Amino acid sequence: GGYDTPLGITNPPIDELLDRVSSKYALVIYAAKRARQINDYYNQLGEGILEYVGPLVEPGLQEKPLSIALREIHADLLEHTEG
Amino acid sequence: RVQGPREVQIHLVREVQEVYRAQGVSIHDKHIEVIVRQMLRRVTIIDS
Amino acid sequence: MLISQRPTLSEDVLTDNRSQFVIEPLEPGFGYTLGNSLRRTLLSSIPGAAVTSIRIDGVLHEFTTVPGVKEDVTEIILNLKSLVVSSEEDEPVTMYLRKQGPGEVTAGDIVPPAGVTVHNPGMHIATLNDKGKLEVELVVERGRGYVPAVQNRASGAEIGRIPVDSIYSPVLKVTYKVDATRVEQRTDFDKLILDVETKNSISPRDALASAGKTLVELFGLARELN
Amino acid sequence: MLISQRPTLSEDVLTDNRSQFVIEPLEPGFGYTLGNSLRRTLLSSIPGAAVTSIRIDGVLHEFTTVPGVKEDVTEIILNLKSLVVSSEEDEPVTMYLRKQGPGEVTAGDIVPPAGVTVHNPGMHIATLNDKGKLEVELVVERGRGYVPAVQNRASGAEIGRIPVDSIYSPVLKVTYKVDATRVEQRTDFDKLILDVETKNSISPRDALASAGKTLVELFGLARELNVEAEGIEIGPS
Amino acid sequence: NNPLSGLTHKRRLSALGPGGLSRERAGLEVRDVHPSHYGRMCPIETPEGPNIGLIGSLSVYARVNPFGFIETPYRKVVDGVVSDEIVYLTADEEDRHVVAQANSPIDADGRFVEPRVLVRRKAGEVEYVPSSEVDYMDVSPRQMVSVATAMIPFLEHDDANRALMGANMQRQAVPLVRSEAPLVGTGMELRAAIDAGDVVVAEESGVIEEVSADYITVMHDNGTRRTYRMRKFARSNHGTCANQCPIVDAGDRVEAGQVIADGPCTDDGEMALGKNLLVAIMPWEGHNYEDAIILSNRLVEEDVLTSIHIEEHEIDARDTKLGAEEITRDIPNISDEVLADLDERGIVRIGAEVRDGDILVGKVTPKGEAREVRDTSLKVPHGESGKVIGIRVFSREDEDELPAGVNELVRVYVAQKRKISDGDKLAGRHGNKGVIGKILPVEDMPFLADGTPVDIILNTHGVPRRMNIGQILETHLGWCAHSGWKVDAAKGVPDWAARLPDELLEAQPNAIVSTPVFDGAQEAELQGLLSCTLPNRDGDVLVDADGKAMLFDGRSGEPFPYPVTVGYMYIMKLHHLVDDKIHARSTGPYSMITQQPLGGKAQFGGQRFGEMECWAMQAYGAAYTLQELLTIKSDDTVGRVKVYEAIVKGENIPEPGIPESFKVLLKELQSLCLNVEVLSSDGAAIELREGE
Amino acid sequence: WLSAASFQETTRVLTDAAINCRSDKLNGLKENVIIGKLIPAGTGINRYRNIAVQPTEEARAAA
Amino acid sequence: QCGLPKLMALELFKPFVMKRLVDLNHAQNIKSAKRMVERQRPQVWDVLEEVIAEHPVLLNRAPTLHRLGIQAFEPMLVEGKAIQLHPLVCEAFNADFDGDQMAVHLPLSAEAQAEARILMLSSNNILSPASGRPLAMPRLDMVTGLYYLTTEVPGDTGEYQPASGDHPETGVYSSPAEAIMAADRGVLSVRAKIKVRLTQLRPPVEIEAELFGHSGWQPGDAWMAETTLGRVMFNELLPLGYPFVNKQMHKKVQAAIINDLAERYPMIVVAQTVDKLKDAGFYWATRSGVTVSMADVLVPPRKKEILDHYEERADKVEKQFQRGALNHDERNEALVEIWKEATDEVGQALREHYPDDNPIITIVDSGATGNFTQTRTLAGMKGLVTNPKGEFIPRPVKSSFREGLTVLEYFINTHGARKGLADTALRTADSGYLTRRLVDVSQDVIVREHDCQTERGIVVELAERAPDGTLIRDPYIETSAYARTLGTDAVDEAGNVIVERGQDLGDPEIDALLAAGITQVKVRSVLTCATSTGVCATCYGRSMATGKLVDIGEAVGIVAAQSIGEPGTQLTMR
Amino acid sequence: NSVPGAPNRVSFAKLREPLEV
RNA sequence: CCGAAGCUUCGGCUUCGGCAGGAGAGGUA
Ligand SMILES: [Mg+2]
Ligand SMILES: [Zn+2]
Repeated sequence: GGYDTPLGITNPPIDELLDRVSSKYALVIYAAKRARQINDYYNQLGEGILEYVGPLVEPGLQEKPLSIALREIHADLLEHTEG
Repeated sequence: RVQGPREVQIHLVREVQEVYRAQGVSIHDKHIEVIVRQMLRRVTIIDS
Repeated sequence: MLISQRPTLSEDVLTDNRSQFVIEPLEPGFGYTLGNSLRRTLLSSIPGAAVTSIRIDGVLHEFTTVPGVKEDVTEIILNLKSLVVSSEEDEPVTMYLRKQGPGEVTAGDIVPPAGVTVHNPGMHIATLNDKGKLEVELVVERGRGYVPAVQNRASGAEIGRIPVDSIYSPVLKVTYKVDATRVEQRTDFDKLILDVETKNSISPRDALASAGKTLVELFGLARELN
Repeated sequence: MLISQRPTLSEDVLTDNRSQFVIEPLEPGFGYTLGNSLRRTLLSSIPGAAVTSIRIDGVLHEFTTVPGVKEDVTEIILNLKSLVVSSEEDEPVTMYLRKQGPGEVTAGDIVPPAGVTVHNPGMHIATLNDKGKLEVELVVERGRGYVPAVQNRASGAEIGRIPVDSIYSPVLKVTYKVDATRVEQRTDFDKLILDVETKNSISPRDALASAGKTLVELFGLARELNVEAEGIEIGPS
Repeated sequence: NNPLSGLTHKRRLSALGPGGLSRERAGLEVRDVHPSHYGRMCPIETPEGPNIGLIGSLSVYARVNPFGFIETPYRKVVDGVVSDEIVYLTADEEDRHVVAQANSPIDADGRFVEPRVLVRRKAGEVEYVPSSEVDYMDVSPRQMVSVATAMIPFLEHDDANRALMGANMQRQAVPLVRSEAPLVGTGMELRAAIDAGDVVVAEESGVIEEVSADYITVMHDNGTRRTYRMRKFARSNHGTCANQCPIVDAGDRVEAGQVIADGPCTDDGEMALGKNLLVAIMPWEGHNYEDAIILSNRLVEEDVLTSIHIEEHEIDARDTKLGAEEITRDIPNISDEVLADLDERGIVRIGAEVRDGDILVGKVTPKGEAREVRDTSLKVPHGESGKVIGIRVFSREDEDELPAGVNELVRVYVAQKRKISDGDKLAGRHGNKGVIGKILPVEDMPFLADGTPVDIILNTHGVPRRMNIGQILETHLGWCAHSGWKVDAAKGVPDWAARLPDELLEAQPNAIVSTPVFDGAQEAELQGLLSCTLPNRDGDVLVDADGKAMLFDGRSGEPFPYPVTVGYMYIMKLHHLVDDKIHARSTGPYSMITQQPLGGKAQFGGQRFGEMECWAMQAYGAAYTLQELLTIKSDDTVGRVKVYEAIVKGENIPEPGIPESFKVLLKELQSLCLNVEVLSSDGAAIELREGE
Repeated sequence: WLSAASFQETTRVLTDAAINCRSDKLNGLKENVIIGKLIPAGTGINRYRNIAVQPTEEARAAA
Repeated sequence: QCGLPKLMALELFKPFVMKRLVDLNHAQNIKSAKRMVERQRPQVWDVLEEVIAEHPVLLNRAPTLHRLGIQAFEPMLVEGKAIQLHPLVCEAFNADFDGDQMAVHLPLSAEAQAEARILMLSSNNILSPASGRPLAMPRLDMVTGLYYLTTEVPGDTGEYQPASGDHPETGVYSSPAEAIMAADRGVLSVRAKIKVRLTQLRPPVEIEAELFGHSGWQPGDAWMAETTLGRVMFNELLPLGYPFVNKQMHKKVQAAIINDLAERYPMIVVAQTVDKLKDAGFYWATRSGVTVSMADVLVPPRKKEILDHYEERADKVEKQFQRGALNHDERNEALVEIWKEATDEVGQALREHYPDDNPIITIVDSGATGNFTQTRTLAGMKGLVTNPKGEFIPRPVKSSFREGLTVLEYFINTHGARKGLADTALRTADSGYLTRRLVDVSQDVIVREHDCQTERGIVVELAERAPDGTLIRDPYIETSAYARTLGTDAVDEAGNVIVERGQDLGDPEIDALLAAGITQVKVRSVLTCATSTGVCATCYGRSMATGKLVDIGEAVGIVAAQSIGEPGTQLTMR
Repeated sequence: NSVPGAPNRVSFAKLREPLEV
């Protein structure tokens, strides 16, 4: 599109996030399950050995795992199946 | 009883919309059909 | 055709509190923004002095009455807010008002320290009948702007000190008027006429010069490139 | 008195002739004192040169269409008023443009009068197609700001000296917005975000560098009535 | 709240109660303005909620029969001439006579000028009869209004709904530390303050002998001396301040009935509930959008709208089956740094600044006979502060009445001073009402040609569509009264000033005028006075003949392109302040039967998530937000703690359990002899009691 | 009976249900709200609640 | 965005702050961090700026009459004790600023945060779910600012003068920047007609076809515009590829522009565009000179003559009755019929006296607020009033509110002013019981599948033909035929097909059908669905809130009851 | 009026009153 | 669940101390 850069909570633009999914009800579960995997990785890396995968994209200074999950979704680095 | 099930739904969806259109409120007909659909879902037994 | 006549300032005195300043010939348009730059710097950032706490002897809070005075303490406080004080030292100075017996307490009864001068020797502070005395200890300080009351038990003070609101601005009213010269032969210019009215602590030509230092030092983080 | 927090200027080069200067943190209220006067000093104090009159040949009266060229006189004026010129002289000079033949007369044809220069010699002025000749005599003088046509009255010497408008300013569009920042527990601070767009004869950074030298000597007529005045010191750089 | 509310409470006619009606049974015919209310009940002053029409106010001239029927006076007219004989008539006797109208032209002798007059016939039928049938006449134009409605200038230019709100909102104003009377008034304010009873008047004639801040001594002519005391900083029923001040000198001569001391909302004997402020009617950058208000900073730096509020706290010392509670400073559980503001008796000392969670009195409870002492101390509640201004201790041994079973009582009074801020409610006398949107520096404000900033900015989009144009007339007359005027009579009195009195042809700066409720200043008079006003220090007239002035922009410096309306208006401060409405909570106390969070602001309670708010959640499709909102934030006892631990440790939030209210419902159903069970996929009822 | 008892006339519906020995399957919006479960609409339905997400093979190999 | 007080965000975000405080080595244990937070030590005002970053909250106002009564924002720390709300959400919240209060709620888990950020964000909910019309639209002050800016005033400063002999065009500009520089000097007015060379603005359709033909590569192609400066500065707010408008911005025109943008562009440029329309509206509202004074409420010029004539016509009827001819109702009826024509002659004299540059006229003529009935009441005459029973009083109110009513006129004016307020208060308790009854019956209707492949349907009128042979579009067609799925193909004169089975009915399909001689159409409706439980997505049609087909799992049942219940307090006629 | 000591508030009224409240 | 006090191996252990329901009236949106 011809929009200016989004700021804050409106990044990434949702009109492109909705092109990777079937509806807006599956995006919620997609993002909310990747965020939980990232948080488990963060809280299990400092203790022992785990099986999950860390952030596939470079994080910021203090970024919420939900933002990293949405950025991973927007970059076409994940895949999902529907029940 | 005189006309049939299909004409009661037109009479209802029209008599309800006249009241709202008199004062200038715009509501789609698909919103009243959902509620009218639930008013005609049962059958009365004459003889069993 | 480009002009060369550099702007020139010139003052005229109408009283000892009011003055006017003419600044011709500016460029067509640059006549209202210079006036507003100086009015917005003259009514905010001029340093001065103001009272910041009182201490009567016998009173503890500000919601009470002294015996023999016809006002409560909140009216002596709301009448000690129109005192024009001056100072030269950067440290609190303690004044002293001690009057007794029938009469009327004014501002000429405050024996000042050495560096403080009261500029209103004829204001009202209270009325006394033959049964009361007023012993106050005012603390004067210097600053800039309007600072609200500095709380008591958040500054390490006792139980008799009454904080007070302090307004430190020595300026009263400022306005401007532009007289435009819109002739043909495209030879246009402007002319600003500022009017500055100060209370009584600062002459109308020392306030324009404190705003001229502030503005000659804030428009200098721009010519740092060239 | 000290300011507490010293402001700092920073740039953000967008294109080659456009930038975005930011000045923060500014004490509450000083974002509107520095905005309008920087915009006006930028758009009406920097000197420059521009075309002030033309004298196209073949137009004793009715200024409608000139023989040979494919444009009306108004399009010739609009194309001969967006010329980025500059001159190192004092009094009015004179330029000439004489192209004869099927082609497209352009700004790379006005022979420069040894001293004045044209910095955009790629603009299209007209398209001489029907085998004719164009002869234009322009007068480029210097000034400041936007001066509307100086309608003359020579009554004889002005046989057809069409008067044009003169955009002498080297800056073309300035806009400003005041935002807000936080310094500690106190919000309601300020942040100025200018946006200067210039021509091809000055760079956007010499503007906010020569517009802080005509304001540090205009507000310097006040700090000389009493040199010791107890202002607000900003501190060392 | 203020003297007007107290006076109005005592003049109320209520249609409910033990023997009347109900708020639910009452229909639509008992809430109507009957034609027989003319002169007996006020049609405007009434509540706005579910009690609309069920509560009313008595009129100014009304009086009650020895039977219980309200009467009203009339002037008897005979042979077309109005006499001066007053007869009181009940509603059942005035429907057999033709009663004229108060606003009727009457000559010097007393004959009607107009050939025909507007009268009131039998069944409240209004007609235009030729003036020869009239039998009675009204006594005054304000016969049909109450005491609060008769205080609105230019009432006849306002719609009924806006005048209703203005009368209702005049009783919610708070007293300020300094009072000042209106520039434009009505004349009812003098006898509405003496009759209310919050002033001090002299019962006899004499000279003043001694005056102080708390007593006045008057020597009578016969020899007797009488002294009057004052209430300094007393707390009213609603937490406001009731302060009385003397307004006499030490040698003045005083006549019987003269006001000697002021009161809460009184200025020199007349009621004053607000302040005079300079107004501009214009939109401003959207900060006064949709009924918001923009203020200046001079209203905070100069204490224009500031009020004092007082609070009261108590505690009780009683006996116990294990001993006797005692008030003392010695507490073996807490440190000595927080016990420094207490005296040798366990109470705070006067003049100490308390804060939230601070200590007021120190009391301990024995547990039986040492180390049997427990701690139960009265502390300042959440979000309170202020100095301590008084302590009242009651004891049993000093012969004081006390409830049986208690030994000592103590009360502590705490006072604070509140300035104006964002969120506070302002109002006028005409229905204007809004909260403060912004407070601006005085250099950021539009200013007149001589450099005078404006004090308040109001929007122009709300006036035309609500039909309260009395406020614009009020601003015009207020500007004329503030500046002062003078009518030229060199070539005789002008045509527009023919009916003006001779004392209104010239006025001084800061003059006070009066426009009665239904007979006041016309519009020809205002339009003619707007072009006669005096100049200022320099010979300039800032406001032209239309009442409009040219203002400068304080942020950019350029003049505004069109003239703007300027004037003075009367602004009151309403008792709906934002400091008493802010609240927040993360966790706190819970209930007992159903273990949900408590309710209310005093108990640190939560906010209801009602039924209508669940439908929005279900229509959005949000199945997880609702589940979290209903289980782990309200009732799940075991999940609340795990959620808190997970949040603190940074882990993932756990899975919700089952709410407790469901189990309470099941035990309720089982107690009515109902065999309700929760089955599984293959029968085998689940226990649903935990324990494992 | 759970959805009808919470609308109106609690006593009548409870008495009739008690006499008839009715059974509730807890398959509606109101009942699932009452007992504390996920409503069968929006994100609470089976298709969306059982989504499995894992990184793609190429991204997993790269990192 | 919203604005949240510091002392409220500190209490709402306590555990996140305690965790962050312990993590950054500012404390030792959880109890130490708890005490430090509760004591408001100066170390907690910096962690509570990255703790609340990108953490949404929910704002709610009661009563919640529809979906948009709850929305999710992103908090910002402000100074004060009040919450700051955007001007464009007041229509959805139904919130003025004279004392309202709202509540805040905080999502905790990942699923709740994702739902708030995706499903409930305010910038995602712009279109109304009951009719598909935009809700976040300019209103009140913004409408006046944008109507003042885009208005053409003939004979203004620096307009185009087509002169000859003495001087040329004198008023042609070579760029908008030059026009702005001229307007900063006073030579040119914003609302004066000029000719300006535009380069980065897309020409209208006809100009583009005439000049460029194949396509207009607008990044660098120049044309000529005959417009004003305000229209150029207005069109510089719309997206880049939007063609030039050149019209005066009445409220209807703004609504049309917004609807077109919403239906043809992504949902982020619309949210970015409304925010910059609001800025210009607010900026130009304060420089438009709208103000109220008692010398702007002009009275009718010749009013006493009109009234005297229509009073003689009544005294004849009165004389007649005095002798005898009519009973009583005939009298009252003829008096009503004289005093119902006098108010219309006064109205039509008032609508001819008032000039068109009056502040009172341009507030009702721009669509901001108000009617002309109020303007006639304020400056003309009030007219006939009603008694408590509900019948007109044969005597009128001849005085406007600008002259002031008398005692009797003011008293008889309150009979109808009290009834409205009592009926208003009473009819707010009979529409929330209707809503509660409607929600419960239709609470089990949910979209369950995508298509039932049924063949039934209903018949839709879709315009009728006049005797001459010209079709008349049905007045109610936006709410009966738009946004539906066809059931059978639309054929005409035994010819080809224009649209196919299973296609949404937008305006292009409607006009294509109408321009081929088709009136009756067969659509697919929810009344004739074959699904056992719930409904299917194809039969329901298109969702009004988003503009595409419905989603499997939506709750079409609650939206239908919250679309029929809110519109109800605004319903009372007799 | 009719009260011993009161501020002088001039009035615009044109009608007289035969009764006191 | 919170506070006070001890042991504390740093996971925690021990002693003591501690609660929140109805009716009526007025008001704001
Ligand atoms: Mg409201
Ligand atoms: Zn179907």
